[PDB]
Amino acid sequence: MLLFCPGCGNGLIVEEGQRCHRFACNTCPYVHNITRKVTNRKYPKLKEVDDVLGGAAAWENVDSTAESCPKCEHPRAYFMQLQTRSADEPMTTFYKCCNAQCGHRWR
Amino acid sequence: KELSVIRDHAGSACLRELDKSNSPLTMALCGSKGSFINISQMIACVGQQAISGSRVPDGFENRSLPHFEKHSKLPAAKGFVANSFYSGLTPTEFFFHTMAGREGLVDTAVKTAETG
Amino acid sequence: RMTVGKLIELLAGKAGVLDGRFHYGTAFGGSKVKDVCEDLVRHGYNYLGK
Amino acid sequence: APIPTVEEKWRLLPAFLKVKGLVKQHIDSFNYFINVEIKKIMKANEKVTSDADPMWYLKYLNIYVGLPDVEESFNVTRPVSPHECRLRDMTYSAPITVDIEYTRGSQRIIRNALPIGRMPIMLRSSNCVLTGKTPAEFAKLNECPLDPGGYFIVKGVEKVILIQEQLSKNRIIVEADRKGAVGASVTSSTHEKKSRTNMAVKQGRFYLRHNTLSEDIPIVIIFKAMGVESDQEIVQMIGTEEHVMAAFGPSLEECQKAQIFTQMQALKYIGNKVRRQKTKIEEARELLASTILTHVPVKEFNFRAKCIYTAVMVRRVILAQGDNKVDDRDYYGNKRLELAGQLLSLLFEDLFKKFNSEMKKIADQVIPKQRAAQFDVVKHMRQDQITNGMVNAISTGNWSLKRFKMDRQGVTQVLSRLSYISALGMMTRISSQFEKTRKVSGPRSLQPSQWGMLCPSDTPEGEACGLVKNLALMTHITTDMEDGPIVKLASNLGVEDVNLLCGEELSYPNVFLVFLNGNILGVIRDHKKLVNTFRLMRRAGYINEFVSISTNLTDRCVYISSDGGRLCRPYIIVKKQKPAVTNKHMEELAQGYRNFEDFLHESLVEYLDVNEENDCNIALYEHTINKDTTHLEIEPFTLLGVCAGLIPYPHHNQSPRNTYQCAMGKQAMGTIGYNQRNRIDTLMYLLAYPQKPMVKTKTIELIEFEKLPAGQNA
Amino acid sequence: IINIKKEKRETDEETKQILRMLPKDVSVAELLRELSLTKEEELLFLQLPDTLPGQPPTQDIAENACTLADLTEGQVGKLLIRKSGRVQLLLGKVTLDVTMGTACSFLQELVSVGLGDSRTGEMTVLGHVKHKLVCSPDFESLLDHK
Amino acid sequence: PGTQMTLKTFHFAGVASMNITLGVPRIKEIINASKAISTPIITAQLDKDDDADYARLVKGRIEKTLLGEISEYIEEVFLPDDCFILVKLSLERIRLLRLEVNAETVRYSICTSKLRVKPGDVAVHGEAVVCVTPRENSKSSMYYVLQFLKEDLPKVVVQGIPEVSRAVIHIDEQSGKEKYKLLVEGDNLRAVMATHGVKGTRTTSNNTYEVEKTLGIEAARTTIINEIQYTMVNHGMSIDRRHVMLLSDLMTYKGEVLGITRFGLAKMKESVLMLASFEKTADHLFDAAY
Amino acid sequence: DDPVVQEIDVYLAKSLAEKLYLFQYPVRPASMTYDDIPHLSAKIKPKQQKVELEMAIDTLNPNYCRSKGEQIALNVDGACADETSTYSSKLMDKQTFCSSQTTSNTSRYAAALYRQGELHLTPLHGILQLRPSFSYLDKADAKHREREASYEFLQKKHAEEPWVHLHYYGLRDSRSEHERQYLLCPGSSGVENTELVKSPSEYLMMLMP
DNA sequence: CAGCGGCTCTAGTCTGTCCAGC
DNA sequence: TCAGACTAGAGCCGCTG
RNA sequence: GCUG
Ligand SMILES: [Zn+2]
Ligand SMILES: [Zn+2]
Repeated sequence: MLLFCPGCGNGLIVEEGQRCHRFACNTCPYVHNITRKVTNRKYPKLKEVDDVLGGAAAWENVDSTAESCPKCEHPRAYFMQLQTRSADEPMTTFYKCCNAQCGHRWR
Repeated sequence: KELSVIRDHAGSACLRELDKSNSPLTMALCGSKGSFINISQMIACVGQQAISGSRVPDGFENRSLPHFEKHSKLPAAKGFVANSFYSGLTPTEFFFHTMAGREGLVDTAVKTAETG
Repeated sequence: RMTVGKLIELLAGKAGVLDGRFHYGTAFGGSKVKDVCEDLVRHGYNYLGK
Repeated sequence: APIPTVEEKWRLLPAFLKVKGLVKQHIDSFNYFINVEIKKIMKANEKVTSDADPMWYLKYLNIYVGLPDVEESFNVTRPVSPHECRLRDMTYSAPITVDIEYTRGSQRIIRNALPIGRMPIMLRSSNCVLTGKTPAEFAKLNECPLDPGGYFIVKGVEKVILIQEQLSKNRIIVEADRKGAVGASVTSSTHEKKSRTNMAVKQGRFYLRHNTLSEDIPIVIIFKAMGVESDQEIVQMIGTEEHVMAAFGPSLEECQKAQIFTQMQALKYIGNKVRRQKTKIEEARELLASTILTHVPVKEFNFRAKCIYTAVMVRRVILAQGDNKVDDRDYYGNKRLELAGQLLSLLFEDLFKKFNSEMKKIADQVIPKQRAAQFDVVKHMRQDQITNGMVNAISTGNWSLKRFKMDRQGVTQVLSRLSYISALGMMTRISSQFEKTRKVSGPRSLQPSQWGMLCPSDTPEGEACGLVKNLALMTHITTDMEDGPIVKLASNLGVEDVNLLCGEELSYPNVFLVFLNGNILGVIRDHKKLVNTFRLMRRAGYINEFVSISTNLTDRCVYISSDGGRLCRPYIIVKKQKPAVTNKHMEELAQGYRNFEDFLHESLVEYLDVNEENDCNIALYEHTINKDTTHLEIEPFTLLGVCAGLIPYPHHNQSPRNTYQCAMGKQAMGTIGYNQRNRIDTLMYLLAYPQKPMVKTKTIELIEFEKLPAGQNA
Repeated sequence: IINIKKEKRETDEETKQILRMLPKDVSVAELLRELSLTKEEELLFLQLPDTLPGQPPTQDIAENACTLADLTEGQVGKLLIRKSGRVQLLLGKVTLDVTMGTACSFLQELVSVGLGDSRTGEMTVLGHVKHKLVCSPDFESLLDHK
Repeated sequence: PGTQMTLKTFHFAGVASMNITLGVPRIKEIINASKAISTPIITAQLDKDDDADYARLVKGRIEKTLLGEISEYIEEVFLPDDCFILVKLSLERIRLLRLEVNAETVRYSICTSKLRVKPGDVAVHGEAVVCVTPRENSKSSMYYVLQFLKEDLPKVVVQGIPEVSRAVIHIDEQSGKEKYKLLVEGDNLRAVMATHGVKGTRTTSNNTYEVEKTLGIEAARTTIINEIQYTMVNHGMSIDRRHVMLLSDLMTYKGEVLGITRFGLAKMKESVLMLASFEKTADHLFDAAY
Repeated sequence: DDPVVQEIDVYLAKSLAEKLYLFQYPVRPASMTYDDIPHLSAKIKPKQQKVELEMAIDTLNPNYCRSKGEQIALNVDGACADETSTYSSKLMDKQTFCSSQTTSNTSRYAAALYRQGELHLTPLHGILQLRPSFSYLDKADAKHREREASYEFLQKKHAEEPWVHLHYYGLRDSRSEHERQYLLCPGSSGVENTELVKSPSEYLMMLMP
């Protein structure tokens, strides 16, 4: 912790004297004998998170279901739509289809 | 998910009542031009406007635009367009559609120099 | 391309030439489809221009 | 019950375009150059004195810009119109005339109208022959009433100075380095010097870097060199929280390893690091007083006001490591716009100083050599330095002013005449700063801060995408304010001088700083009373209406900005769920009883700014007004610009389609103007039987596109 | 070890790190403590506006600024404490608002310096200063009236 | 296909986390054959994959934990006779996270690469406490180096692999089975192949340089095939395997993974005029003269 | 909101208006006061106000490391010369305080001696910050450096003003309790002021010209 | 007790950034 | 503008004699 | 600068 000299207000440093450890100024004679226990606790943050991930419900919390893919026609699906390329005047879609775990991903 | 689920539900209903002979429906079925997203987007509901795969980032301090309250995480405050292109976009919604659209031009430009 | 505004411009213009009006197409406003549909049927054309 | 509507509120927009907007942004900068800034340049350079043979001196009293004139073969001169300049390939220019006081042995000889050069006069400015004419008298001049002006004619080509987008100088950026460290910088541009200074954390300890130091130096040595010698008073300024002290801790432990405990020792340390362009002590002490953080004033080598500023920087670096609130350059409050008059001001200051130094050189050659006759400098006033400096810079578009290290290129473009919209479109363009260096995809994106200031859709498709941008229909760019009454008011609203306190107050939660243009004015408690009272003093006309004030509660500052170049937009004031604007007020405006300026005075309309609409809550429509609303949007179609204003029903179209029409609509064949048959151009396209659009915007009626249309109904 | 020269922990209100073993006040509370709870006299230090609402009396001018150095001794005004903690300094026809300044916690000493002779004189410490008051014009009321 | 890849999003390797480069920057990373890439990911298969209690043990043997993350406080103590820095371990949090560390092990985490701290200077007075008696650095420093250690001693690594930033458990969704694979975001394949309880025969890596250094040129050759084909399939492109096969055989026929950069081409191609007609056109022509 | 409590009269005193200074010590907390410490000198320049003080620090108290005090005094002063010397004894006896000037004008600042039911204002001639000086360390280095071996004009202008020496009377001394009465002004309880007669609209136009 | 040597680390520097039209 | 994988240096400590 |  920062502690400052009552005289000149520079920063104190800890050093050792002939009877005690002392807080001492570098620029004036002031010293302070450490007579008793003094402490300073930082209290850092623990890495609490355990975090399992990748569950199927965490995958299918998106709108689409019971639609039709051009590959395997299954109802349990995971869709996507894009437009951010205006060279493509047509729309852009991508689909995931996982009822039979077939796993297509096309345009 | 709730918003995207609402969009999916509003799209199915429109297709169910669209009569055969609706020209837009034909071009989607035969695959010559368009898709069921495009039909649902101009009749029923334009989607969540997404920039780099996420809802609209805060371009002011803790809010997207000054028209919404700070820290608000509501649908319309972050780019959900509840209007279709038939009903016409609101000042606020139009700006969101344009922004997601502009990521289109930005990506195409970047790819060309590198891919060459 | 979803240029629904071209489809409305054709309809608003048609209802306009038939009665000597300029229909407005201002952003976030403009003349509505429900108004121009009734102008076409008054002049004997189909309300959706077909 | 529904909230009632005032349906005539749209009329505020035609009343606004009579005075601001419609290419006035360009005209109201050039007018400010030739009517005031040309006098400040002369005032800062009013005396010249030859080093050899003193007590002989030339003095400048006043400067005039005059009216356009052509100089002909037998020295006959006659006034000229803009169209005669287009045909004969000459430059549309007015003579700079100056009056001088100088010595011919008799120590006061005067000249009242010495021509020292010629100034290109921008069309429809205060000295152009077109201004204030009626449409029947434009016909005598072969000019079109709808032609916007805002451009020059130099050697018969029409050249536009484009609006340049810039970063705001004198502002603390806090940003990440390439290596993922966090640092800070402040580009400290003053009229006498521009310089950058950086705050780096390269080993967990704070170093200051500058180009006049051969190596970057520990910040505690700079504090000690500025005369805050005690380590305690340094840490009081930086901050007194335990984690802020723990972060600054390893930097005290560096200075205590060196023998730097005294101001003289610290100045000696800096002296042995200075790159050489008294030695150690004064090349350091002068450097801190004049070049490091040069925008912060030190009056008589008192460094207290600079210590508080460099403490603010270090604290923001510390609190940006614990959470990565790095700032974004893309927010438009930070961006600034430099117009025609502010570029020409720099060019003329360079040319006038080269003129005085060339004339000083002439005096130094002839006075201690040639003749007993006390020569008059009038015989050496060669005009060509001013005229050819102006005309070459405007024609070529390169502005290499070595005085301010500026080497911009591509500043001017030829005004496009493919159509009426192509000309008016070009007058609203905003070139960016990066200028296509590489595919960044960061400033090319549409930032939400562009709301109502810059057009969403009108951007090129191609490599320029997102870097060329256009103004919206209802935007205004501020000029530079007098800056005087803002200080005299603020010092009465309970602000306290920062010299009267130690560091520690800056770390209290109830103490906010006040900044004016990056110079701290002091500290205040109860910032809400300050901000509210300052806005009231603005609304009642005691403070100029373009002065914006806003709060940042995350970093505890109140900012007051009075500099020119920031986008303003008008809004209606709303108090207690009721809009100030009323149907009766709109009816009076239609009758002409009241004007847009009257609305500003009666506190019915005020100009918000991109840093200030960060605080405000703005209703789009009257039915959206809630309990905490401060402003109401005048007309929301003015979010779109000029070219996008041709599109019927743009809100029913997918957004890339609108962008393409904004490109195609500049290229459509049509009608340039009424003078189009008396006009000789490199290439002109006309449609034989044009028709006006059967479906049209209100924007088409404001810009008068249906007077000279470009298309046919099919 | 000397108990009155302990090392300075950095927050000056929190100087004691080693031992033998705050909220914010408002101007209504400050004046109430020094009237009822404790009759002891205390030195405030207040900052007035740059111009007071007066004319320099016979001072040979131009509508120049008016300061406390120009006025004459006597009653200068009245200080009102209202309900709800509002405090006003009525200093003429106009009322100025009074609010608490930054809470200083370093030592401040109010001292006289008198050069009673050409080269020598007396320096006298009159007391410590603890609280700062800020006086400001009430721009809303001054303007609303006219 | 690189011109068709719109730099799409909505890709997270199936784990609602662990973002990956894909599209043109991923193809660019493969063909450059750079020794380090963004987000290198090691997929570790667990042998006793039955239940989560076994996964969290071996996750804790690879994922880095710092000393500060397991200590409930660190304190400086100044006494009249000596001064030291003390660290008390939170043995409750050790007992939950299933780590194999105690006070006697933390003495072995310290003494390596930490200002030449002596073994004698570190004491283990109880099963929960450690004390580090500071010594003069005797090189550009003052004995007051306690203020260095007070910010440095928490960041020492007590357990795990230093190159691993994080690890995550992933669960399958097939009806037939449920087993947990471990995804490692880090760049030491050899260490993850050698921790007790990872099935080392079936772990893989994105990074061709790691696979080459650990498993040889023929495993690196297959990784170029697998990774290009993975990137193409995600963007819905399809290429016959014989094209990506030839590309990988071209990059590995000289025994080292050579990039398609100018540096790799200078090791593959002998011709001066071929080399001078791509990049560095001056230097190749003066070298051929010399 | 009626003025239900403490209608307080406010008076103005001029008897100290050219004498009264605010000294403040940015690094010394409000509880540690120099009231006990014996002061050895006070120096002032009355124009370009720059006060300097010297305070004595004792040596028989335990907080003084005499071994280090002998060393620092030997660095500053040559071992036995004592014709000119910062410290008379072989130890560091004194701390010197050097002022910085806060503001050029002080016209708007007033000290306010509160008494029950009344407030007494008095103008300030100056506001100075007093800091502990580290010049003695620089002198010690200069002695070592010699053994081992515009700011110029502006400082010479400040050297023209001759030092004024002052006798220091601390807060305990009866002269402090005496002169503290000159912050009051003799006057009647109720007086209507001849000045300050301006109206709100004249006052607004005066502060906002 | 001293000296190679490789490691290891700064950091320094030169080297690219689509095709084409007007 | 943004890496980027080369090329020397400065060391470093510790066996290597 | 724009088109491709
Ligand atoms: Zn000290
Ligand atoms: Zn499928």
